Amino acid sequence: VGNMIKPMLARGELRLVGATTLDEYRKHIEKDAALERRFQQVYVGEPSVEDTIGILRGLKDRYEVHHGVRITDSALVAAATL
Amino acid sequence: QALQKYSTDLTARAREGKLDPVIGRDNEIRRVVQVLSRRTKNNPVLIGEPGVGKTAIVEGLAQRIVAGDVPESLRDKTIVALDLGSMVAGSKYRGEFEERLKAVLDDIKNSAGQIITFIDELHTIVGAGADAGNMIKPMLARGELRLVGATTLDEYRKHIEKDAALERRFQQVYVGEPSVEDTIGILRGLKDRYEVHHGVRITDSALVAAATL
Amino acid sequence: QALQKYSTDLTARAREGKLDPVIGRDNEIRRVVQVLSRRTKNNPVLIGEPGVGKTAIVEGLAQRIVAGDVPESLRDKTIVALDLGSMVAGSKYRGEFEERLKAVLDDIKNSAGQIITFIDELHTIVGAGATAMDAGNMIKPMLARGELRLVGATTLDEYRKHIEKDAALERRFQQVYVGEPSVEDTIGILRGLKDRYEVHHGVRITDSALVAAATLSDRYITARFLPDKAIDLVDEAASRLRMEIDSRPVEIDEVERLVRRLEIEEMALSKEEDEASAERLAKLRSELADQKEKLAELTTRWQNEKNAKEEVGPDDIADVVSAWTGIPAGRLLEGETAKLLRMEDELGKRVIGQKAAVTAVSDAVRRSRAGVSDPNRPTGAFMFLGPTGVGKTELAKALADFLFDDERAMVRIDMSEYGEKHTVARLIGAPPGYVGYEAGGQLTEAVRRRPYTVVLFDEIEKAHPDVFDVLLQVLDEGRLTDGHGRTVDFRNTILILTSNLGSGGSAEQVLAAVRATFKPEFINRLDDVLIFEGLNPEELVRIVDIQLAQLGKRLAQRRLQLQVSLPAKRWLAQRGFDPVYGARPLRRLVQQAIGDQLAKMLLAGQVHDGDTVPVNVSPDADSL
Amino acid sequence: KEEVGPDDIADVVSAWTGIPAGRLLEGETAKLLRMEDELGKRVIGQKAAVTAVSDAVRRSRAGVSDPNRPTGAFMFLGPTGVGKTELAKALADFLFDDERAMVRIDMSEYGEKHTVARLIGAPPGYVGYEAGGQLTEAVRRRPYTVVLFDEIEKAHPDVFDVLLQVLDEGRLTDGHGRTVDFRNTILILTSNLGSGGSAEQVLAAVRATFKPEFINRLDDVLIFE
Ligand SMILES: Nc1ncnc2c1ncn2[C@@H]1O[C@H](COP(=O)(O)OP(=O)(O)OP(O)(O)=S)[C@@H](O)[C@H]1O
Ligand SMILES: Nc1ncnc2c1ncn2[C@@H]1O[C@H](COP(=O)(O)OP(=O)(O)OP(O)(O)=S)[C@@H](O)[C@H]1O
Ligand SMILES: Nc1ncnc2c1ncn2[C@@H]1O[C@H](COP(=O)(O)OP(=O)(O)OP(O)(O)=S)[C@@H](O)[C@H]1O
Ligand SMILES: Nc1ncnc2c1ncn2[C@@H]1O[C@H](COP(=O)(O)OP(=O)(O)OP(O)(O)=S)[C@@H](O)[C@H]1O
Repeated sequence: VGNMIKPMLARGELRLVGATTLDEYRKHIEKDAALERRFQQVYVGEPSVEDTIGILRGLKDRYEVHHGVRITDSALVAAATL
Repeated sequence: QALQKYSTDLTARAREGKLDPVIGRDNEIRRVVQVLSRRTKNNPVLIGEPGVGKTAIVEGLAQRIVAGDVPESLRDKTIVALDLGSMVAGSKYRGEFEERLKAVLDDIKNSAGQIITFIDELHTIVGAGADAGNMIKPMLARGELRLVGATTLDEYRKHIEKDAALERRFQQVYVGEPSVEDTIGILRGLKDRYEVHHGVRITDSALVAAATL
Repeated sequence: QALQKYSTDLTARAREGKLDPVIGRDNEIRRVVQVLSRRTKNNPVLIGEPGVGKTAIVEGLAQRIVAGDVPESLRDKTIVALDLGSMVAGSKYRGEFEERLKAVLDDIKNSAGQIITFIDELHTIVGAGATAMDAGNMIKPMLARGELRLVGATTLDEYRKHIEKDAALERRFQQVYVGEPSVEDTIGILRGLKDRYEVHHGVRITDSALVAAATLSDRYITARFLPDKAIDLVDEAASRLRMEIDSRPVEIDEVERLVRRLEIEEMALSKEEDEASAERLAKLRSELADQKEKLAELTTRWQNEKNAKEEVGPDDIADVVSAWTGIPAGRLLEGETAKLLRMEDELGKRVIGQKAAVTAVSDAVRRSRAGVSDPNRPTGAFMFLGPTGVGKTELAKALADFLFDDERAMVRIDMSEYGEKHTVARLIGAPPGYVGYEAGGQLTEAVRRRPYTVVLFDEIEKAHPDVFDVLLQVLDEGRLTDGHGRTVDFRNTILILTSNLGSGGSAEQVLAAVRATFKPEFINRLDDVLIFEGLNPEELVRIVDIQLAQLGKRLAQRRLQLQVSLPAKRWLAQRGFDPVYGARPLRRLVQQAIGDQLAKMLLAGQVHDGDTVPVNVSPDADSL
Repeated sequence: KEEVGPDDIADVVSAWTGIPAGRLLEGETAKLLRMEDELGKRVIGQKAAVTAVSDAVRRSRAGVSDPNRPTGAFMFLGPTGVGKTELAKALADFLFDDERAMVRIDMSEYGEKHTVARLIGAPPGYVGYEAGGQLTEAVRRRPYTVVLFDEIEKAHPDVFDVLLQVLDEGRLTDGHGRTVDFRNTILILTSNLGSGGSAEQVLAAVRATFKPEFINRLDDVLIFE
C-alpha cells in the first residue's frame, strides 16, 4: 500500500504489524492511502555508541564458537567509534 | 451464488448484535429513508469532512431495519455491503471483470427490489476500466439497485464531479460534524463498550472533560 | 436469434406500456425521424447537456412507432437496444468477441432494413476489444452504406473527449443538439407526468406544487438542468407525505425519540457516586420535563385535528429545497416570525448602541424572507466604517451567531494580507496548466458548499487597489468564476466590508476620504455605507455588564461565580477613559484589575472550588 | 483508584501537542509561585517587566483568560543594550529549558516591501507554493512556542498589517488557504524607539510611528529602565 485489505481490516479479525522507513512511509501512506486513520506510528531512531557497545558485548559468544579466536573490549569499542 | 463471494450481509451482522449503538442523528436517517424510498433515481450519498460518522448513519439504518422501525415499503430488505477490491483484483485477461460485474447485477435484478446495496468509499467506482463503473448507470437511473454510498468532500469533488453524467444519478446528504453537547451524548452512549473491553471504570466528568479539551 | 441473446427489446416494452410518457420536443423528434429515413449515412446521435432528455426522445419515438404517427417508411420496425457490456462477458480467447459482433451485424443485415438499433451512451463503443486498434471500427464500413441505423445518445462533454478524437468515425454521425427547456415547458412536462408518482405513492398532488417546484428548482438549485431537478423535488415531497401517513407525522416522532434519549440518559447518570454530577443532572431534569410538556401539547393538538394533510402543497417543496441546499425558503411558519420582529433587541444583547446599523442589517435580512428582495442580486452588500474599538467586527460576528448558532460557520478572509496584486489568485484559483489548479479556488470552493453563509472582509482599505476590481461582479450580481470556468452563486449571502477610513475627522470628512480612496463605480454597488460612532460614558456601563457576564461564564468551568457591587461596577466604567481607543482599554482594565489577583489567590489555595467570592471597591483599587 | 479520571485526559492531550493544558498538578504551582525570583537569576534589573510576563503566564495557566486570543502580546522597548532579547530568551528558557525552541524572526531584514512572503507563502500558481510559509510552518507544529520580533522598527509600515490580525485573534492564513491558531503563544516584539528620551518623548515616537488600530491591539507597552 491496497483497497483489498481495508474492508478486511475495518472489521476486527486480523492484526497486522508492519514496518518501513520514515520518508517512504510519508510517501505511500499519506498521498494515496486515506488509510492512515487506522495505522499508529512507532519511532526507533538509532542506538548510540554506548548502546551498540552493549549490543556487541552481548552478541560475542556466538562468533567465539562460529570462528572462535578471542575478543577484546578495546576491539569492540574501536569498531563502534570508528 | 453470485453476490455470495463478493459481498457480506450487514443486516445479518447487525442481527448478531456485533455493531455499535448509534446515538442520535435522526434527521439524517429520516432523510436517507425518504430518499431511498423514491420511485426513480433512489441513491443517497453521504457527504462530509472525514471522521464525523458517515458510516455510522448506515449502521444506524441497518439496526433500525432489523428492529422494525421503518415505513411500510422498507421492511426486510437486508442491505448488502458490496465491495470492488475483490472484483477487479484477480483478473488478467480481456473482459473478465465484466463477467463478474454482470453476474452481480444479474443476481440483484432477478430478485425483487429488496437487495438495497451499500458501497463504501465509492470514489473507487470510476476506475477498473483498462468502460467500467459505467455499465452500471442504466440500472442506477431506473431504481433497480439502491447503492447507499459514503465519500469525503475532497475525494467526491476530485473523482466524481469530473464525470457529471454519472453524478446526476446521486443525491447528497451533507453530514455536518456535531457540536459539543451531541458529542457528550454520543460518548456517554458508547461508554459501556470500552468500560467492558478494558476492565476499568470511566467517570462522567472524565467524558465531559474529554469532549471539552 | 443472436440479437435475442445479446440485446433487449424496446418496441415490445412500449407496446406493453412500461415507458414513462413523453411530452413536447416535437422538432427534435421530427429531425431525428427525417435523419433516420435517408439514403446513406442515416445515423442520428443525440447530443446535449446531461439531464435535459436524450433518452426520453427515443422512448417517445418508440411510442410514436407503436401508435402509428410516423411517416410511411418507418412502419413496424421493432427498435432494439444493444448491450456492449454483455458482448465482452467471456472473451479471454482470441476471437470470441469479433465472432459475436459479426453474428449481430449479419443478423441485422439479413433483416431487410427493419431493425433500428439503439446504443445508449455510444461513446463506449470506441474501445470494444483491444490488445493496436482492431475492434470498435468493424461497423465503420457498414455505417456508410446505411445498413444499420444506430440511433444513440451521449453526453456533451464526452463527445469531444472520446469520439471527436477519432474524426474518421465521427464523420458518419449527425448531431441533434438538445437544449434545456424553460420553466413554461417544464410545467407542462410535470403536468403530464403528474400521474405515475401520484399512483406509485398512494397520495394526490396539487398543481400549485408543480408550479412552485418548477420555479424554485430553477431559482435555487443552480447545479443541474431543468427537466430533472424539478421532478426530483415533487418526487421527494410525495415520498415524505406517504411516509407521514405512516403511524405518526414528523416533528412529533423526533420529539418522542429525544424524550426517550434524555430518559435513558438521566436514568444512567443518576447513579453517580460523584459531586461534579450534581449541577450537571439538575438541568437534565428540567430539559426532560420541558420537552415532555411540548410532547404532550403536540399530542393533544394532533388528537384535536384528528377528531375534527392528504396531498402535497406548494410549501413541502420549499421544505425540501430548505433541507437540501440549506438555503431557507419556507413561508415563515409562525415559529420564528416573532424572532424576526425581535431581531433588533435580540442583537442588542451583543452590541450596544449603533441602532442605525442594527436597523439597516435587520431590514436587509427581514425584507428578504418576505420575498420582496431583488431575486438576482446578493442579499445586501454593506461596508460600515468608523473609528477603532467601536464594534463593527463584533456586530458582524454577532449577526452570524444569531443566524447560524455557530460563529465558526461563516467565511472570513483577512484582506490585510492581500497587499500584493498577484495575491488575488488566492481566492480565484490558478489558470489551467499551473501549480495549484486541481484544488480550484478557495473563497469560491468555500461558497459553492452551503451557499447560505455570511461573507466578511476585514480591513478592506489595506488591499492593493486592484483586488477591489474582482468584487465588482460579486456585488453587482451573485456571479464569480474560478479557474475551471464554472460559476458560483452569491445571490443569498450577506456581504460585509469593514474598514477604518477617516479615523475620527467628522461624519462628513470620511465621506470625502472614501470617495477618494475608491472608484466612482465601486461605491455605486454597495447598499448604505453605514458610519459608526464612538461611545458615550453612559454606554460603557452595559459593556462592563457584558464583560462581567463573559468572565462569569468562563469561570463557571471551575464552578465559581462573582458578586460585584455597584461601586465597582460603576468604577470600572469610570475607568473607560480616553475616547480615542474605543472599548478595548476596558477589557485590559478588567484583566489587570481582577484576573491577576483572582489567579494569584486561586493557585495559592484559600479559594478552593465552589464558594463564590465577592469583589468590593477600595479607595483606588478593588479587593476580593 | 482503579478508574480513569478527568485529569488523565488532560495528561494525554498534553502528552501530545505539547500544550501544558491541565489543572495545576503539584510542583507546577510551586514553580509558578516561584517565578519572579527564579527568572531573576538570568535577568538582573527590570523589575516592572518580569511581573507582567509572570502574571500573564499565571492567568493563562490558572484558568482565567479569554480562550480565543493569544496568551499575551507584549511589546517592550527602551534604551540600547538593556536586556530585552535576553529577557525573552530567559523566559523561553524558563518554561521550556530549551533556548533554541522558540521562533525568533529578525524584522531587520524586511526593509523591503515584498519580503513579507516568507512568513505567509505564495498564492496558487507561483514559484514557491507547495512549500508554504516559514512562520506558519514553524507554528503549525509545536503550538506552544514563544514568537519573537527582533527590533521591529526597520520593516517599513506594511508588515504591520499582518500582525494587525495575528494579534487579538491568533489567526493567520498561509498559501494553501489553511488557518493556524496562535491562541497559546506569547508574542514578543522589541524595538529601539526613544534612545534617551523620557517616557513622554518615546510615547510620542510610538504614536507617530504606528497607528491607533495597532497600539490598541497589543497589551501593556513596557518601558525599560
Ligand atoms: N452517532 C454516532 N453514534 C455512535 N457512534 C458514532 C456516531 N458517530 C460517530 N461514531 C463513532 O465514531 C467513529 C466514526 O467512525 P466512522 O464513521 O466509521 O468513520 P467514517 O465516518 O466512515 O469516516 P471515514 O471517511 O470512513 S475516515 C466510530 O468509532 C463510530 O462508532
Ligand atoms: N419531454 C419529456 N417528457 C417527459 N419526461 C421527460 C421529458 N424530458 C425529460 N423527461 C424526464 O426527465 C428525466 C430525464 O431522464 P433521461 O433523459 O433519461 O436522462 P438523460 O437525458 O438520458 O441524461 P443521461 O446523460 O443519459 S443520465 C426522466 O425522468 C424523464 O422521464
Ligand atoms: N458596541 C459594543 N458592544 C459590545 N462590545 C463592544 C462594543 N464595541 C466594542 N466592544 C468590545 O470591544 C472589542 C473590540 O471591538 P471590535 O469590533 O472587535 O474592534 P473593531 O470594531 O473591529 O475595530 P477595528 O477597526 O477592527 S481595530 C469587542 O470584541 C468587544 O469586546
Ligand atoms: N538585567 C540584566 N540581566 C542579565 N543580563 C543583562 C541585563 N541587562 C543587560 N544584560 C546583558 O546585556 C547584553 C545585551 O542584552 P540584549 O538583550 O541581547 O541586548 P538588547 O536588549 O537586544 O538591546 P538591543 O537594542 O537589541 S542592541 C547581554 O549580554 C545581556 O546578558
